Amino acid sequence: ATLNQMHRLGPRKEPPKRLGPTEGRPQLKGVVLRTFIRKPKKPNSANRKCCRVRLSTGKEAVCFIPGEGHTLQEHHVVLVEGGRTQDLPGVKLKVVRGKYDCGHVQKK
Amino acid sequence: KNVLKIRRRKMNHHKYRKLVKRTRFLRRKVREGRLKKKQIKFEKDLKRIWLKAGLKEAPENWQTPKIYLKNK
Amino acid sequence: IVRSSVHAKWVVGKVIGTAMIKTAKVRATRLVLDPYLLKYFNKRKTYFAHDALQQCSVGDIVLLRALPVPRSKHVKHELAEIIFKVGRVIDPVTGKPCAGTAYLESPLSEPRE
Amino acid sequence: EHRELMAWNRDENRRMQELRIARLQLEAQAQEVQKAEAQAQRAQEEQAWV
Amino acid sequence: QTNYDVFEKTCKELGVEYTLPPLHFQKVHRRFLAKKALCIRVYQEVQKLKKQKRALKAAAAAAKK
Amino acid sequence: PMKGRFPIRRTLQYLGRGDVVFKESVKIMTVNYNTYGELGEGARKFVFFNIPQIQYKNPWVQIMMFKNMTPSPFLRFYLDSGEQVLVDVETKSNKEIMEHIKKILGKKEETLREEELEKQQRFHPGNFGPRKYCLRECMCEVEGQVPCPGLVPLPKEMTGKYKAALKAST
RNA sequence: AAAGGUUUGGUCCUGGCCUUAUAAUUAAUUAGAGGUAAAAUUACACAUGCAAACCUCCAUAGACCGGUGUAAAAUCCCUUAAACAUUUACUUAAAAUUUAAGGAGAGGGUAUCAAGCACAUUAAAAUAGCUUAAGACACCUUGCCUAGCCACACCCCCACGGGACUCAGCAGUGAUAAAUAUUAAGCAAUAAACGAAAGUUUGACUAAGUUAUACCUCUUAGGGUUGGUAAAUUUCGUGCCAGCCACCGCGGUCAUACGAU
RNA sequence: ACUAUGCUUAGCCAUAAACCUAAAUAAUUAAUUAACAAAACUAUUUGCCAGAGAACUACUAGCCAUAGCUUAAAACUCAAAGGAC
Ligand code: FES
Ligand SMILES: [K+]
Ligand SMILES: [K+]
Ligand SMILES: [K+]
Ligand SMILES: [K+]
Ligand SMILES: [K+]
Ligand SMILES: [K+]
Ligand SMILES: [K+]
Ligand SMILES: [K+]
Ligand SMILES: [Mg+2]
Ligand SMILES: [Mg+2]
Ligand SMILES: [Mg+2]
Ligand SMILES: [Mg+2]
Ligand SMILES: [Mg+2]
Ligand SMILES: [Mg+2]
Ligand SMILES: [Mg+2]
Ligand SMILES: [Mg+2]
Ligand SMILES: [Mg+2]
Ligand SMILES: [Mg+2]
Ligand SMILES: [Mg+2]
Ligand SMILES: [Mg+2]
Ligand SMILES: [Mg+2]
Ligand SMILES: [Mg+2]
Ligand SMILES: [Mg+2]
Ligand SMILES: [Mg+2]
Ligand SMILES: [Mg+2]
Ligand SMILES: [Mg+2]
Ligand SMILES: [Mg+2]
Repeated sequence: ATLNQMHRLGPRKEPPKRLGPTEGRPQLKGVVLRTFIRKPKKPNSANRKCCRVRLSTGKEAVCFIPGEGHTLQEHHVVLVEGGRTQDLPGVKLKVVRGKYDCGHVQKK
Repeated sequence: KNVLKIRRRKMNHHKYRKLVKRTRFLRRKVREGRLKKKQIKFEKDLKRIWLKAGLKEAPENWQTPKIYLKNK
Repeated sequence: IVRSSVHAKWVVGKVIGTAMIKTAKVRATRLVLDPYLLKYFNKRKTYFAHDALQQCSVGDIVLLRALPVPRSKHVKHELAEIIFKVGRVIDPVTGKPCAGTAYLESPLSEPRE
Repeated sequence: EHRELMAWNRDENRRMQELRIARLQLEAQAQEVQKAEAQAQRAQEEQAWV
Repeated sequence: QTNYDVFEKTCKELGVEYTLPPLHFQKVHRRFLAKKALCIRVYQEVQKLKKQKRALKAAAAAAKK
Repeated sequence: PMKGRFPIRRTLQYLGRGDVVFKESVKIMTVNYNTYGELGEGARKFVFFNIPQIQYKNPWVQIMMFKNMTPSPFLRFYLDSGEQVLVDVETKSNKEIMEHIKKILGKKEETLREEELEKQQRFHPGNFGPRKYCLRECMCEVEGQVPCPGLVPLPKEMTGKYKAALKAST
C-alpha cells in the first residue's frame, strides 16, 4: 500500500477476542446432569469418561473427567476448568479433581 | 495446475441450485412477505418525520409511493 | 477593539461555495503530522465568511479575518482580501496579469491601461 | 528590528526584479531574431504552397 | 481557472453552459428520492404555517394599537 | 525498506533539524511554486525538503501551498498586524530560501534559549514525588537518612506496635 | 525475538497454529517467623453500632474528607469573557478555585449504519440553503487525562413530583460468585471543621488485627517434570484397554510418552 | 426424427477460465537467478489481500432482475490448506 493509503486506513483492524467455554473466567461451578462415554475420533481408540453439567451461568456443557476412575453421579457439584480434550471433539471443558464432590484419583 | 478448488465450488453451486429448486415455492412466499415488511418500515419511517416536525397530518396531496411492489 | 477568541485570527482558503446570501463557504487546509508515518498530510476545515459585497466566486483564494463577535452560529469570519481571483490572477512579483505559468501582459512592457 | 528587516526584504525584491527584467530583455532580443527567421520560412513555404 | 475573460467569451459565443462540479455525490434510488421529497414537503408546510401565524399575530397587535 | 523517496525526511531527527522558528507575528505562509521549469528548481526542493521542517517547529502556522498559478515562485507571509511580507524565491536555492526567511521572520537564538529556561522554572531537584516529576519519591532514599522500613526493618523502639505495648505495661 | 516445533515419499516457497519470556486473578498440592505494600465477585438486598460538629445565643461547618465506576465516545490540549457559595489586600488588586461561550490540532468500534431531514444564511424579512465516503447520521462498547481528573450518590438521565423508599462512609450480614480483612483501638502525629483562645470533634487518618497476592530478611521442603520442541527414567504392570498431550503425537505383548516404582 | 434456441426488429437481463490468469504511466539494463512462467527492477497514483473450510452461503440494501445479479458475514470444524519442483 502507498503512504497515502496507509494514512487513510491507519492500523489494521483487530477482530475481537471471542470468549470460550468458561466465558473468560478461570473456573465455573456446575451440577452434573448425566454421565456418559464419548468415543475419540480416529486414529485413537478408547471409552473416554465425560459428563454433562449445568454451569453457574445457566448453560449446559460437556466436560471431560480426567484420571483413572471417578465416583461422579447426577446432582453432584464440580468445578470445571478450561482446556480442550484433543481427541474428543466439542469437549472444551474439564473437571477439577479434588474440589467439591469430585475427589482426587485413588492412588494404586 | 489442478482444478481442485474449482471442483469444490462446482459442487457447492450444484447442490445449492438443487436446494433452491426444491424450495422455490417456499422462497417465493418468504420474499413477498419480506417486501411487505420492507414497505411498512418505509411508510412508518416517513410518518415519523412529519409527526416529529409537528404536523398532525401528512403534507397535503402526499401519498407514500409503493416502491417495493410489482410496479414494473 | 478586542480581537476574537477563535484561534484562527487569520485563515487562507479556497471559496468552495457561494450559495448563501452575503456569505462565502471557504475551505482552508493545514498540514498535520501523521505520528506513525511522520509525514504531513492536508487537514481541511470549512469557514463561513461574511462577504458584504458578494464579490466572491467559487475557486478563488481569499483571506478571512476573525470577527470580534460571531455574526451567527457559523459565521465568525469576514472577507479580508481576495488573494487570487479565479482565472484573473495578478502576479504579485511583477504585477502583470497572468494565465497560469505565463504572462498575459509582458513585464517588459508598460501598458498603464 | 522588524522594520529594518522588512526594509531589507523590499530591497532584495527590487534587486531580483531588476535581474528579472534584464534576463527577460535578453530573451526578447533572441526570440525576436528566431521569430523573424521562422516567419521567413513560412513566407517561402507559403508561396510555394500557393 | 486560467483566463476567465476568454472563458466568458467562449461560452457566450459557442452557446455552451458550464455547470460547476458538485462538491458531494448524491446517491439516487426510489427509497431516497421518495423520502427526500417528503422531507422537502414537510419543511415547506412547517414554514408556511409559521408565516400565517406571524401575519395573524401581527394583525392582532395592530388592531390593539 | 522505508517507502517513498528520501525516506530520511520521515524521521524525527530530520524534522528537528529545522532552524526557522517564526516570530509570534507570523500566522500564515503561502507557498506559490511551479512544478515545471528551470528557475523554480530551488522552490520545488524547498517544498520537498524544507516545508516539513518548518511546520514541525511552527505547528500553529498555516502553510498552504498553491501550484502553477503564477509565472514565478514566491513566498508570502501573513502577520497578525495585517502586514504581508512577500518574498521572491526564483533562481534561489532551497538553502538560500531558508536562510532568507530565517533572517527576516525568524526568532534569534538568544530568544529561544530564554524561553527554554522559563519552561523548566518549576522543576526543583530537591522536590520529592513520583518519578515522572521528581528524582526521589521519599527521603528514605537519601543517604544517611533513616531507610524505608520495607527494605530495612526499623528498630523496635521506633515502632508503634512496641510503644503501645509499653503504654499498656506502664 | 537471536528464535523454535508442526503440511511432503522428498525438496523449496507461501502460510496459519503452537512453544520458549513476563505479569495478575482463581483453583489443586504444600508452607515456620518477622518487616513492608495491597486487599478486589456483585450500582444485588441490607439486621445492628458508629462515620459532623463547634460555640456566650447570632453565625460558620455538615458542599469537604471518604465511596463507587452509574452514565456517557463520552475527552485531551488551547482561546476568550465573567464572576466566586472564597482568601488576603485596598477603597481599590494579587491569588486560589470555578462557571459560560468557544476551537489550531488530536480523540473507540461497525459502512451489511449511506444518507441525515431543518440539521442554513440574510435581516426590506427574503434566499434555498446546512452536514456527509476527508465517514455525516444511526447503533454498539468503554470511565481517562493518572502528583491526578471526570461522572454518579436508593430508583424514575433530572427530582417540582412520583415510586419498587437508601451502607457505591467504616465494620458487618443475606443472597449471588471461581473470587471470603476487624460488627477492632486512638484523636498522641498530619489533614479538615469550629472557636479570639486555652481547646473540642472526626470509621479522614495514625498505630494495630486478618490473608503466601507481591517485595524484603531468615529458616525448614515442598511442587512439578523426565518421547521431540525442552533440562532430566530404572524396573514392572497394562496391551488401541486403562489412560496421556500446549503442538507433533503415544498405547493391539521388549511402552525412555499410560499407571506404580 | 423433431422442438426451445441460435436469425430480424423493439426492450430487458448484466453474467464468463469477461484470463496476456501481466492495473496504468515514466525510467534503467548494472551498480539482478526461491522454483516455474513472461529476464530483473525503481518511482508515482488508485484498487485489492491478511490460514483453510463453512462461503459464488445467511442476513442487509439497490436493481425492468422473482428458481436472478451485485454487495457479503458469523457461529462451528480443522492444523493445516495452498504454489513450484
Ligand atoms: S518509601 Fe520511603 S519510607 Fe518507605
Ligand atoms: K493411537
Ligand atoms: K512456521
Ligand atoms: K442518576
Ligand atoms: K489528632
Ligand atoms: K513392558
Ligand atoms: K509415566
Ligand atoms: K514417574
Ligand atoms: K486465458
Ligand atoms: Mg461443499
Ligand atoms: Mg486462593
Ligand atoms: Mg476523594
Ligand atoms: Mg457502564
Ligand atoms: Mg448483515
Ligand atoms: Mg439521581
Ligand atoms: Mg445499595
Ligand atoms: Mg448515603
Ligand atoms: Mg460497606
Ligand atoms: Mg481475593
Ligand atoms: Mg481559626
Ligand atoms: Mg500425566
Ligand atoms: Mg510430555
Ligand atoms: Mg426451430
Ligand atoms: Mg464477476
Ligand atoms: Mg475473450
Ligand atoms: Mg455466479
Ligand atoms: Mg447469492
Ligand atoms: Mg441475499
